[PDB]
Amino acid sequence: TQRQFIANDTYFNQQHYQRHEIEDALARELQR
Amino acid sequence: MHNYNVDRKYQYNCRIGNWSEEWELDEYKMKEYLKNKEKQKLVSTDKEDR
Amino acid sequence: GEFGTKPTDKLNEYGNEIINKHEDPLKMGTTKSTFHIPNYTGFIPAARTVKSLEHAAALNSRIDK
Amino acid sequence: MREIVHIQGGQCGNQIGAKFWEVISDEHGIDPTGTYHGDSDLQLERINVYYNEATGGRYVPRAILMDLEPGTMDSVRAGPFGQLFRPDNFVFGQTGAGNNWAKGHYTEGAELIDSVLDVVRKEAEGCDCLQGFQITHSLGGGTGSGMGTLLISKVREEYPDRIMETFSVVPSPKVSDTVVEPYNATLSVHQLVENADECMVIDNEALYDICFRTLKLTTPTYGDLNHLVSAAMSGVTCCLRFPGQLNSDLRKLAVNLIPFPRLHFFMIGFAPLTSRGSQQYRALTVPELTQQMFDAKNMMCAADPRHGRYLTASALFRGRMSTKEVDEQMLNVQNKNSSYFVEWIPNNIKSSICDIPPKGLKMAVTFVGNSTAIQEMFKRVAEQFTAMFRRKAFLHWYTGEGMDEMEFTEAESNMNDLVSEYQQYQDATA
Amino acid sequence: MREIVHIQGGQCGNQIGAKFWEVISDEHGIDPTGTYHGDSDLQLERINVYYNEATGGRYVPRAILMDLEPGTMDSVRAGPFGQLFRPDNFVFGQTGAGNNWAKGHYTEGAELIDSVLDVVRKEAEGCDCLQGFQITHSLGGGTGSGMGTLLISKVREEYPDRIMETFSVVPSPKVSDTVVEPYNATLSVHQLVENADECMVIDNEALYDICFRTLKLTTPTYGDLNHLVSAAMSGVTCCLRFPGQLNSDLRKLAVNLIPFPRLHFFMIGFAPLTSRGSQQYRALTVPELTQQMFDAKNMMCAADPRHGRYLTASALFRGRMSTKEVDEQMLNVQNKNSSYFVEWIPNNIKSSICDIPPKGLKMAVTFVGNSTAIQEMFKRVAEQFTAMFRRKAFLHWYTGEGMDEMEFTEAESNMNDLVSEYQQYQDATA
Amino acid sequence: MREVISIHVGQGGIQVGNACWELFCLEHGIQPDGQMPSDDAFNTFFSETGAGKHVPRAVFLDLEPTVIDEVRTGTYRQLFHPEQLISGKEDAANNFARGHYTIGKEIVDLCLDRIRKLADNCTGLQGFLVFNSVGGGTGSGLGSLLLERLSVDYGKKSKLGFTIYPSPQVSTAVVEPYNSILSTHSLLEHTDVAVMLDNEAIYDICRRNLDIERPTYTNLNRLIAQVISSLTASLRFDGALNVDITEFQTNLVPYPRIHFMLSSYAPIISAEKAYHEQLSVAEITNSAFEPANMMAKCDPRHGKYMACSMMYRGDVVPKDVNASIATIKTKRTIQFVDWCPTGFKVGINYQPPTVVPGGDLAKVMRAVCMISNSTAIAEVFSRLDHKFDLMYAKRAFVHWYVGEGMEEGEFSEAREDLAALEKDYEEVGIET
Amino acid sequence: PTIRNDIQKPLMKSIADPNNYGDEKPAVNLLFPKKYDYMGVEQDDFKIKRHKYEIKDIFEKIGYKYKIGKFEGIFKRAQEIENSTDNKVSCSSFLQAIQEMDH
Ligand SMILES: Nc1nc2c(ncn2[C@@H]2O[C@H](COP(=O)(O)OP(=O)(O)OP(=O)(O)O)[C@@H](O)[C@H]2O)c(=O)[nH]1
Ligand SMILES: Nc1nc2c(ncn2[C@@H]2O[C@H](COP(=O)(O)OP(=O)(O)O)[C@@H](O)[C@H]2O)c(=O)[nH]1
Ligand SMILES: Nc1nc2c(ncn2[C@@H]2O[C@H](COP(=O)(O)OP(=O)(O)O)[C@@H](O)[C@H]2O)c(=O)[nH]1
Ligand SMILES: [Mg+2]
Repeated sequence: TQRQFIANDTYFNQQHYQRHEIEDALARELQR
Repeated sequence: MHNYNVDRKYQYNCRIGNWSEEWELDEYKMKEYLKNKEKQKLVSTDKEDR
Repeated sequence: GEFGTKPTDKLNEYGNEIINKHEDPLKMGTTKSTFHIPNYTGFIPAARTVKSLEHAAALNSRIDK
Repeated sequence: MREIVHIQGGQCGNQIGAKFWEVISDEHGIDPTGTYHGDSDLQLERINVYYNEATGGRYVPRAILMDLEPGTMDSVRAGPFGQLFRPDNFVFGQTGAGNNWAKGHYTEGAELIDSVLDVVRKEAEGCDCLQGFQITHSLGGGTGSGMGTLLISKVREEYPDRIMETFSVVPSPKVSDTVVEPYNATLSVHQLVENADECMVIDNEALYDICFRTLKLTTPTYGDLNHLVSAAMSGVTCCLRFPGQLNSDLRKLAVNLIPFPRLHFFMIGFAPLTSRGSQQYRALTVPELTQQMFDAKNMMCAADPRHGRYLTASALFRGRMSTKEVDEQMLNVQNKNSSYFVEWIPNNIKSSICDIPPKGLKMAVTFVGNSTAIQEMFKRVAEQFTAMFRRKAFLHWYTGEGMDEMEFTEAESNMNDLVSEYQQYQDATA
Repeated sequence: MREIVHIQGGQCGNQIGAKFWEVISDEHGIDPTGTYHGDSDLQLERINVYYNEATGGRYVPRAILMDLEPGTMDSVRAGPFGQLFRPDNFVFGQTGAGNNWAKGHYTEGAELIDSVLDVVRKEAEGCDCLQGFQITHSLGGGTGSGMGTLLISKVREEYPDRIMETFSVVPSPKVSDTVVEPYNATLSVHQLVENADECMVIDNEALYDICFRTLKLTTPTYGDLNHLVSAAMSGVTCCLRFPGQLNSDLRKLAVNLIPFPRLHFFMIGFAPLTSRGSQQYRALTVPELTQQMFDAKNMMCAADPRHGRYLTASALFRGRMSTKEVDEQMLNVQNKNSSYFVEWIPNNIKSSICDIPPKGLKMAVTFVGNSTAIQEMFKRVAEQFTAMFRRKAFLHWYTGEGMDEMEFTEAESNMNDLVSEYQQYQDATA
Repeated sequence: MREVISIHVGQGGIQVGNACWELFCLEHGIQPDGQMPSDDAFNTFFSETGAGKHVPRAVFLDLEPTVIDEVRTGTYRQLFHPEQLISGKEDAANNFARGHYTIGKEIVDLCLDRIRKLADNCTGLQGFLVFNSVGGGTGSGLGSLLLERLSVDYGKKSKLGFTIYPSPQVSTAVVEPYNSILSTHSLLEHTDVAVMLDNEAIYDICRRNLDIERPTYTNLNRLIAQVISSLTASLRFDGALNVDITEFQTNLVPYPRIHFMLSSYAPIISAEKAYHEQLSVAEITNSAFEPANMMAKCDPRHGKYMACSMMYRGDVVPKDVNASIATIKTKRTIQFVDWCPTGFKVGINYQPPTVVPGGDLAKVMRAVCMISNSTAIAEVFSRLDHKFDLMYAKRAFVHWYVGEGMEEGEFSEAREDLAALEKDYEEVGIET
Repeated sequence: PTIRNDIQKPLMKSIADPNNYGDEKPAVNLLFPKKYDYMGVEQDDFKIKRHKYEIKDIFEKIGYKYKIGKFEGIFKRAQEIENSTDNKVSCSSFLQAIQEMDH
């Protein structure tokens, strides 16, 4: 599963959280 | 009054029971494996150097 | 807060907080979402899109008549 | 805050409302897709008065388009600025009224009004603080005057404390298009006087006249006529949407220009109006603005103001100017035309100033007034009604829908009674 | 912990269950092959409630499929998500109940139900903590109306303290496809009221009206109605499967909704519902959600909610919002519709918040309510039943398998007094 | 897994059976020799031989060899089982007593043995389909005998009879009112469902819709076969609302004695005037209720309706049926009985009808077939009763019957049964 | 046919048109709109491959800026992920390419 998230003290859920804000920003730019 | 050893069990991702203790061991398993990177005593290093 | 994050991580070197006004869904459409002083009764836009934001923010005081 | 909802009914009402939203949207810098594109800060402060915010950043008017025939809405949607309207608000019938008041008020509009009443209630409760209503309709048409006046009564009994205005295009004998206009015109005004807080009359004949002697364009059409009405409509609430030296909301207008509860029919007029070729020559100044607005030719209806006595008048000034030059010029005409102002209500002029002029113009004045000259407009309709009623012509159509001659007799008596009490104030002396 | 098992019978119940598993698997991100391909950890935190996993890590639903004919099972196994179900759980007969309650409950269902009861015992003993049962069935069809209620009786006999759910679609007089519907409906409700803890009533005509009015899609099909029902189902247990500001399990819902033991018939609905052409014009806000929730046409049942007074109401909010705003909206609607709410109980609306919205939506609300308006359904079904029974029409099939008219008379009595004591509280006053 | 057995007796039954099996082969693509060039929908009518051909599940019974020998020498020789074609030597010759007491006794043993050899092969047997023309010797004689023997040998299996009763005013034989009533007594208590299929109605259908001024029997038989395929279409084809054979008598029979029903079919159009109409679901269902379109010469407007089982095959949408059915109830010329509030049992199938090459019918996306139970069917029993009383009053043609071993008094019980049946229809029709 | 997919359909809806043209959206999609159906932007836009000169401008408009040389590298590895003959790369694929990078 490539459990890289426990090497450094970061929560596992960060991988897609920051994905969507970038993907949300792209959609808003396309809308305008 | 949550009880352990409830017949068959799921993985540690689910919160059915005894997940925290299982997760703590698994987390510490690689931290020891992390220590195996800190001190150059990995068997993988021996064979890769080989 | 989530695992691995201190409560004071979201601060700068000066100690002041970092504010993203339009990020919070609750405060959007309220005075704190913009730079207006409280009790300002003008209409604040609800949805957020990348020209109304500049006009609604009112970072600088309005020009005198 | 204090926003108002718009309802347009009938063919004429939809046509009037089609250009009204075009005028307002361009004023606020809103493209026909609802995306704000204004250039000044003030164009966004009071957007909510007429527009509702939606997710995605676009804006939609709070207007309800209602009719009994779907043809008119099929055309307005495909036209420019037709995408702003919410597809839910489109409510329509299935058979049409055929310019029959009883069909459009008793038999078919009765069951259809449930849907239109639900949607207007939804809009009314949505706003934080309701202010009033504005209606565009035709009194010479079946569905326009039938379903139109029915909605006047239903809304009024539910919100007895809010104000409510109507823009009624009364029939004119000179420009006649239908043979049964006197019947339904008399019936509609009978309900309208009891319920509507404000009503503003319109004649197509005057619109033709103004275009010829002031605008002197050779080929007018309905688009140009609707533009003149739409410009007058935006003038009344312009000071509501923008800051001014002396703000004057719709309730401000109601108290000053209504001496008695049943005298709420007004005369409207817009200034300045200039032909294309003479735009450069004329000097746009307050003396010119006051002279043109008081011209009887500038009046928007066939009524002749100099045949009567002005009760009260109001002027809304748009643009930047010294407030004084409005003041003494109102007195200037008031003392020079002392025979044309009622003596027992001295100083009967309302003046309001808004700092935002219309786009493309530096100064503009919208004039609405209450005068005794409207008797002739009601007198001539009653003359046609009783002439065609004594022989009971075209009566079997209305009597076939549960309406009896008692209702017809009462309505004409009320209109006759209204004229009689309205003109005794003209002869009144202190 | 606190898992529930799902068992379905009949063609309609099988379709409802198939689309419910559709929705649930999509929500939890499970590949039709049974392999978890999700993205977030919350998807797997509470998967034990609806799923078990076998060797290799793949997950399987804990669902049991029952029927008397293999026609629908072979069709549902050959479609998408048809391989999640564990193959041994396919238990079915070979002949069919023939739209007969007697055949599906006395002759063929009785002899076959041993195996399905054995497998449900196996699943219940295997699960860590049985929280309750949920069943999908139709009161009109033969195999459903008989085997579903017989299995309810057996399950209640072996498990007294568990919770029973029955999402039951009752027959309707407008959209009727069978001639012997009232008999089966009455015989089913007689046994259902005695045993089932909670009963969900759904009408085919209500779904058609919703599809034609709100979504405005021209061609509804059985798939769309099944999808709506499945969304409503998932809305109930979303709060149990995901965290929230105010958690609410099935047990809490029953206590806060059932004042007296025999009054356990609820109507449900879902929000928001918008058409494709008007989806970008709407604004997703709590007041809009509450208005659409209390909209009468939103209820998925033919009962007229404003023909009676609500006893208790409950709303489950999906998505992330503020608690105070929803609290105030509930108070406001309570004060605004006091006439439609019973007066001898204060604060008769239950509110909960679940922070995980449905996929593709930022907000959603599931509504369930207990009102006297449901009596109309039983009255219209009873009228048909007594009319057919007075002439003893179609009766010798029921009497040809050990039944008698005494059982029918007793079933009629248990339905009638239920309606009487249900409507008594409508006019009972403090 | 689901099977039905077809029994053909008499010339009328056989000459419509071969037309039906022509239609069934086209639906499943089975070649006339029995092989299939290139799922198991055929299992309800055919049985795999193990390697290659599929054989029909039907037995042909007759006392005269003329029709059977036509099949054996025809191009369908290789399809049917060689020993499933039972034939005699002496004709019944319009005499009921010959087929029920003299010659039919020696053949019924052979047929029951074959039917036994066919039921054991089947595992999920649904019922029987028996075809016979009432107004004939072997059709009424053997048909009565097979029904009596099957009812005790098998019992609870539902039996469906597709009988062709004599036309009201036109006929082929002269003594058929005699042996029509005699067989009427037998089938009343031994068949679950009977269908009225006289020839006068089918003649009118061809004249008006298809514009066939001089039709032959084959045109009549092709139209009958289409109805049978539609009735069975829900058994062998997936559909939105499937209906089984056992789900007929539970929804079509109010009382055990009242199980006589008449059918209708729509659309029936040629392939050149089909361009000028859209064949919408709203209008095909209206043509189904046209009294001139009834397959039996009876006017339904003279009586009430009890129940209606009407099926759509094609691409109909369920919402469309409810819209169409709602209009029917609002109509006043069509009225139902007071004690039956809902009377429509509707099924929807995804299998559009097929058309035989060179046939009169055209291929369309939609078709509706109806089985309706109504009180108006009392007229046909009366009109045959009137004809029988006219002849029996002077004992015409009786010496042919008494001399074949049947009692003279048997005519009394046969006549008195029809009067009892009439008393039931008039009793049930009155309001409460 | 029940749905008219062979009538060429009208560009403007007549507000009272009672027939289907094959473009009706099933309720499965309506109950759960495909993420961005409320913004008027439908996600069959990221899949259209785009050249670097406009992808860069899109991404500086978003707020992500990279020096030249770095940008050509991320564009070339996004193209490698796409594995398409044309130099233009899908915007979404370039997004996952950045997601792989930045470390
Ligand atoms: N619809 C239809 N009816 C037929 C056909 N052939 C015969 N009949 C009917 O059968 C009746 C007479 O009986 P037949 O069929 O000729 O002879 P049978 O039934 O074999 O009885 P037997 O006289 O013993 O040979 C006629 O009144 C016809 O109505 C046919 O091809 N189609
Ligand atoms: N200003 C203006 N007036 C119009 C327009 N169309 C119609 N009218 C007026 O409306 C009157 C006819 O009303 P009608 O449409 O029949 O009313 P309805 O039957 O209730 O819809 C005519 O006398 C016209 O003067 C328009 O586009 N603009
Ligand atoms: N919502 C929904 N209802 C259905 C569906 N199929 C049938 N029904 C309803 O179920 C009733 C018939 O039930 P039936 O299929 O005979 O039940 P069964 O005999 O137990 O399988 C009809 O009145 C239909 O309205 C479906 O796919 N979805
Ligand atoms: Mg013969």
